[PDB]
Amino acid sequence: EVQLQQSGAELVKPGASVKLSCTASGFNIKDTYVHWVKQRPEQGLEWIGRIDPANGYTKYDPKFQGKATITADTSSNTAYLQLSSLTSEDTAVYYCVRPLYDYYAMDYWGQGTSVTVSSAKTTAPSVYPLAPVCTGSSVTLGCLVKGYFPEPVTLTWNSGSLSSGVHTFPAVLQSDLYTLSSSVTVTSSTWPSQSITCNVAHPASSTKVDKKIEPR
Amino acid sequence: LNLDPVQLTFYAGPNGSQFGFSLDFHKDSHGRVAIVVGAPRTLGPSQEETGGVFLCPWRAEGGQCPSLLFDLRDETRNVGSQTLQTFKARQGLGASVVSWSDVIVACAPWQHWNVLEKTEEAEKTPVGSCFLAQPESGRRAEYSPCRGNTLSRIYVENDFSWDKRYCEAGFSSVVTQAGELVLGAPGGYYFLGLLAQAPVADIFSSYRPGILLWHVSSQSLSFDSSNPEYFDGYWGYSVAVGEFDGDLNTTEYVVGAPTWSWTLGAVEILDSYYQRLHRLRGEQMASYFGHSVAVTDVNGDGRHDLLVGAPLYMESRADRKLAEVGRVYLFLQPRGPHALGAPSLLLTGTQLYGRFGSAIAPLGDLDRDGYNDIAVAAPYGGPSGRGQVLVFLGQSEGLRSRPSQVLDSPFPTGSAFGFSLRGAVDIDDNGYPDLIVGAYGANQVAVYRAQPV
Amino acid sequence: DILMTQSPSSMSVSLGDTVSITCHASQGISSNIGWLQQKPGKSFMGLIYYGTNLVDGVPSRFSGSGSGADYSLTISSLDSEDFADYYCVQYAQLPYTFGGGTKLEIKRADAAPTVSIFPPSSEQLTSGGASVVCFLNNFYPKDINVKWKIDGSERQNGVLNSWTDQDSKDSTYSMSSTLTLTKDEYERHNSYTCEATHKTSTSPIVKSFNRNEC
Amino acid sequence: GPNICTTRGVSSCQQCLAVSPMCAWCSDEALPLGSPRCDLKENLLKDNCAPESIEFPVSEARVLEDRPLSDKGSGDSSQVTQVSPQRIALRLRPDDSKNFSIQVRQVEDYPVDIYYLMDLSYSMKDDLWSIQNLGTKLATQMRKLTSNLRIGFGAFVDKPVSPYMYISPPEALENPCYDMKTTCLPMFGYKHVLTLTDQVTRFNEEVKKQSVSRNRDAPEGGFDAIMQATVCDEKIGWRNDASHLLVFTTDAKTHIALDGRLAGIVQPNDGQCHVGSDNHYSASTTMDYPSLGLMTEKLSQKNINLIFAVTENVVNLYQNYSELIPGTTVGVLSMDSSNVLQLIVDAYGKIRSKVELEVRDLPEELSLSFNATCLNNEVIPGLKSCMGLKIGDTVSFSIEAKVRGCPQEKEKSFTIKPVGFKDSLIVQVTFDCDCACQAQAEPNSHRCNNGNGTFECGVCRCGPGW
Ligand SMILES: *[C@@H]1O[C@H](CO)[C@@H](O[C@@H]2O[C@H](CO)[C@@H](O[C@@H]3O[C@H](CO[C@@H]4O[C@H](CO)[C@@H](O)[C@H](O)[C@@H]4O)[C@@H](O)[C@H](O[C@@H]4O[C@H](CO)[C@@H](O)[C@H](O)[C@@H]4O)[C@@H]3O)[C@H](O)[C@H]2NC(C)=O)[C@H](O)[C@H]1NC(C)=O
Ligand SMILES: CCCCS(=O)(=O)N[C@@H](Cc1ccc(OCCCCC2CCNCC2)cc1)C(=O)O
Ligand SMILES: *[C@@H]1O[C@H](CO)[C@@H](O[C@@H]2O[C@H](CO)[C@@H](O)[C@H](O)[C@H]2NC(C)=O)[C@H](O)[C@H]1NC(C)=O
Ligand SMILES: *[C@@H]1O[C@H](CO)[C@@H](O)[C@H](O)[C@H]1NC(C)=O
Ligand SMILES: *[C@@H]1O[C@H](CO)[C@@H](O)[C@H](O)[C@H]1NC(C)=O
Ligand SMILES: [Ca+2]
Ligand SMILES: [Ca+2]
Ligand SMILES: [Ca+2]
Ligand SMILES: [Ca+2]
Ligand SMILES: [Ca+2]
Ligand SMILES: [Ca+2]
Ligand SMILES: [Mg+2]
Repeated sequence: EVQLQQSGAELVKPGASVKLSCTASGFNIKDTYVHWVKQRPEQGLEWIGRIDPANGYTKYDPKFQGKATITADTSSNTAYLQLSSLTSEDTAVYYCVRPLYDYYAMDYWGQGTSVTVSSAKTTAPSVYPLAPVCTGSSVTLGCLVKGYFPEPVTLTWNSGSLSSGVHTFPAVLQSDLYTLSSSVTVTSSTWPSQSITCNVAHPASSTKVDKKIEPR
Repeated sequence: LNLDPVQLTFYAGPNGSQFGFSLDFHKDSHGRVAIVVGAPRTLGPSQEETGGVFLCPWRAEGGQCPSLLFDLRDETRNVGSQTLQTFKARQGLGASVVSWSDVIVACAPWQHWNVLEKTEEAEKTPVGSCFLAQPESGRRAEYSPCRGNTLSRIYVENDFSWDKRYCEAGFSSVVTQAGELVLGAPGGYYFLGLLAQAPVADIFSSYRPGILLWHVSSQSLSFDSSNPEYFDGYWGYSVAVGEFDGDLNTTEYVVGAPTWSWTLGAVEILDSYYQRLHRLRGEQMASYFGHSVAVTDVNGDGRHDLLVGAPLYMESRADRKLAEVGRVYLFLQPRGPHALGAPSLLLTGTQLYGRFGSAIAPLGDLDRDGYNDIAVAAPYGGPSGRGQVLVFLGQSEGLRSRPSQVLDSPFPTGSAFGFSLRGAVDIDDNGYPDLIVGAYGANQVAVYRAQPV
Repeated sequence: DILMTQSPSSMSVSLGDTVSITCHASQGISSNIGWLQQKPGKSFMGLIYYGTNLVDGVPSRFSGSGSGADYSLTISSLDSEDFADYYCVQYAQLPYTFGGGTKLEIKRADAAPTVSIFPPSSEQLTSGGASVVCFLNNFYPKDINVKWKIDGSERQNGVLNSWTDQDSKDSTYSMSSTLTLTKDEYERHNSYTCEATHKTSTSPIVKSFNRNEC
Repeated sequence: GPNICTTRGVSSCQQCLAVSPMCAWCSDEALPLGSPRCDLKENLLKDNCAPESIEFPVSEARVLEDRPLSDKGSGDSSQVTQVSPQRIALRLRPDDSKNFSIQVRQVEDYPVDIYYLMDLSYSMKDDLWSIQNLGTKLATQMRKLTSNLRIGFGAFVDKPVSPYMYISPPEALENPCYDMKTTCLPMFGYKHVLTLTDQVTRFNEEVKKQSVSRNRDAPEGGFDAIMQATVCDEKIGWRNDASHLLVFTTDAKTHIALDGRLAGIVQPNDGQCHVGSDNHYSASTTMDYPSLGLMTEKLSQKNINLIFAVTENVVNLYQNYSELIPGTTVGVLSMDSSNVLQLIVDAYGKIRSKVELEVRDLPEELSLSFNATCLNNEVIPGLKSCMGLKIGDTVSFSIEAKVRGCPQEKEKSFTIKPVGFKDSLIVQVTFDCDCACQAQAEPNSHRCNNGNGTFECGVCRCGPGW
């Protein structure tokens, strides 16, 4: 079976360089073209370039001419994408692609390598309890996880107990530091009648803080 | 010995089509034997020679045959900022035909190909191409392993390595019992010659019309070389398969290279990874040793034997004079893991310029004595030079040195009667294997039915 | 370069429906187009190559069509797995270019959002910051606007929003909005409001509080 | 005493002569009953046999034409004699043999034809420059050996068809050197340029206007050119009475018969001329390269001495071909043909350094033996070919013909000719097996059993039907 197994997520500083890898599995990397595609939420999908691992001849979009350098080693059955002079805009997901039959197609895709460019140091999150203001039948609590780096974080309630009726929102980059929040909704007879705790683990800095929600 | 030379069967194609240049038996899903006939100069749509294929149902009377239709239209694809082009004019569709299971493979070794990129080009060259058909279902597929999209300048900058532009794929052809098509490409790698193999099932399942350049990942191609011994050797002029290494799970290839080593000629036996197991060197330069190769066990020991034709061999005669008559070499496979020795038998033609050995067809066991037999063609032999086919019977020590039967051409001068042969198949279901003989010069095929001894 | 205008940006449909995604090129590409599928939070899968040819392993309910510079990807009888992103890519010319994308989302009855506002915690206030959080949970359709009003006057600087993918259980969307001020600036004002504008109501859903007062 | 002639107990005069060449027959009437009439000629005269009635043929060999060997091949409209005698009469009786001689001379100042057949593919671009004064300088050197020199020029590349020919872009057809920075001629198979002429400056000026072409594969189609230069007598201009030198220069391998199938060409070479008024080989793209055997047949038919003047990288190749085409000479051509002049002069001397006898139309019942005399009156038995000869040298061969029994036909003629020579010795053989007394027989003789027999040569033979 054809499988393209890329490298792990990269976390680098601006101005540095990084070399992503794409290893062929179940076939010879020399068989077909190997492409590289950049993906961003706003800008979308962008074609970087291609290489013929058999001979090393490459093609590039003139946009990436200079930053992107595609190479390949038939020995290790691997293709490479090197990005130089990194910038915040280089923060994207990168995919290696090969065709199935048509020489020029784009059919098989690697799982994708995450790349995040930032100067931020390994910063621990600041967990803040979110209690409502001084009435209905349903009550909603919350928890704020502000100013941590890098991703990710795990957020549960009462150590995985309270799971249903929870909305943990995606992290958002705020000045080189991430911010995340999560809400939970139960009945009025449950809170403050029952203790609800926000469990936040940040394995990067190896911290597991837990804040109990207290009324006002 | 027991082929009927009185009541023949004649099939015929259009005039000037070279009907009968190649032929083969073809069984349908129900086991009904037909005759696929290549006609490499059949007129196409633009009143231009493109070749053609005919599927002849078996009839004692013979006659005309329906066409096996293939796309004869030139193709153009604009993709990847390039222009792909196929050229089927004078491509020679039907210069070789071969049948395996319910599938027919007909090749156009001189189909031309080119790639345009702005002002540059790959060069318009005969990469060759093969056409596959499942007649009962209508399924069609193509296979052209030497098509590339590399521009001419790159080949120059890389000293013409891995240059498959002049392959002429399908020049010769054969299919393993497992269903693997093996193409001879005598012009591959700047006229060294290469082999292209791919499972028939994967050819069909990976082909789509209009792609022109697609991958058949399960395919396997032989290798380029820097050894001048192989330069202009036309490796793959003829091809055959058989069992020569004692391992029944592997299929061995037999490749004819009739101009190998400065036209000395050679035949090589290799494994499915194109690793060389044996090499038989030609006996005489320019004799075209390896023009034809045949694989069959003739001495009934279960071990496949090798036959090599050198149709231009010049026999020595009185007063230090040579006479081109052609020669056939028989190599019996030794017991166990050992090398093929000197030839076990030499068969030499007698008619000057007769080209004895131009074609060698295993007949199966014709006279039903327990030993497989062969037919050798001398397409310009016989006392009239009209052509002859000679039958040699197998025996415990190999082959008989004298023919058991000679078939004189029923066609006029120039028919090249015998240029293509095929035996070992019972077409009328009488229990005896029969022989079909092509005569492209007369655009006809003759069928010789074997009868009780 | 060849621009690939893919439409629509999104569509709300249900299981069994027959939908069609279109892709328009700035010039003729002669069927040199492929169609891609990206399931949520996962990588890509090839659907179609060269206009109409299915990739190995793709169900026949998918089909590609079109010619010249106008092409279409049709999904007959939608399956629960088919709800994902789809992209067209042309390879008629270098550089290869992609379409904007198309997201197939589950259709359901409209639903008003549950709004909840949250004043800054004590901990954050003692550190020198102040963030007001506004949760807008379980609504449909996705199209929604949040407006922050400090003392009744709109505020746009310092706002940080985040949305969830369509929920697996009820097929509803949820939003989170966080206004971050300094502790000093937070005390210059008293009233803090987040207004939610959704098609389920001509009047915006308002939730607010007053500093000090509780 | 009794010998094999009497003890055999013969019945007729014919049977008597068939016993042994020493036997004789007496047709005299007055001969004793007990005395045999088939004995040695000495015994018959001893028995008072009339000398006129004695049948005893003697195997002889008398010359009919015996022109002297010429000292010069120059002058005359080819009244040159290089084989003497030119014709003899041979008379043989059953199981008898007779000897005779023949002289062969490599005549001095013999006319010479030299047709320069040149590879003009791109690999030979620099060779053209070297030979721009060859015709002049070759005339200067051959003037010492012959006063009748004619030279001509032909050129070849390969079959102008894919894949040998570059067929794209369209410009490449008009100028194969298009993708380079130069111009060369469109591809051509073989073109005749200059018919054999004594006007050697025509060679120089024709060569100065020649240029090269270019094709894709290294082996070239020179064998096509060799065939056409051989079988197109009138166009090339070979002379009847002249040494024919076909000088073939190339730096590459050569295409051979059955190579043409890579261009879709399967038709065998027909060995016929196909060079029309336009002087190009018109069957180049429709007919396969010729085979070594076919080339040999035509070279021998037209008395053409083929010279392989090839470069060191392919000398071995062409030396091996030369052994498959007897009479062919090989010389080592430098990488620019700068040495081709001396190469041709040495080839000419090597070509005329041999005399090899050849027998044509020899009857089955006749067998021959040869004693050669080469160098200095040195007899070499069982040999019919001399080597190491120089222009002007003369050799001789002693020949003995042995007839087995008596053939049905009493008069046959065969030819002894040296290889490549014009003149030859014609041997008119007459088999003297019958007796003269048989021509005057008596059918249904009164002397032989009441007309049941025939009386010939003094005896009674059973007539026809008994
Ligand atoms: C032109 O024609 C000549 C004459 O035939 C060719 O030269 C021949 O080339 C053959 C292949 O290269 C040579 O065969 C070899 O013979 C070797 C030793 O025997 C020779 O002894 C003679 C004495 O008469 C000497 O001249 C030689 O130099 C040698 O010493 C073998 O050892 C040799 O090795 C074998 O190789 C074969 C594969 O060919 C294997 O099967 C075997 O296991 C072993 O490895 C081989 O048999 C032959 O000697 C040689 N003849 C001469 C006189 O040199 C040219 O190749 C031809 N050239 C062209 C361009 O056509
Ligand atoms: C270099 C290509 C063309 C050379 S040319 O234009 O000078 N033509 C010559 C004939 C010729 C053709 C090819 C050649 O090299 C062949 C190169 C082989 C290299 C390959 C061999 C297989 N392995 C890979 C490398 C040499 C001469 C003329 O006289 O018109
Ligand atoms: C060639 O020479 C041989 C000798 O080498 C001749 O044979 C001898 O002939 C004489 C005739 O006087 C005999 O006495 C010898 O016995 C012969 N020797 C043999 C036969 O070995 C032969 O006659 C000569 N032939 C020709 C044609 O010249
Ligand atoms: C070509 O074909 C016709 C049949 O239409 C046949 O009769 C004829 O002999 C052939 N030869 C030529 C030269 O036409
Ligand atoms: C035959 O040989 C003898 C010598 O044995 C010689 O005298 C005679 O001249 C020869 N015959 C001819 C015709 O030359
Ligand atoms: Ca095997
Ligand atoms: Ca055997
Ligand atoms: Ca048998
Ligand atoms: Ca039968
Ligand atoms: Ca050539
Ligand atoms: Ca030169
Ligand atoms: Mg050349």
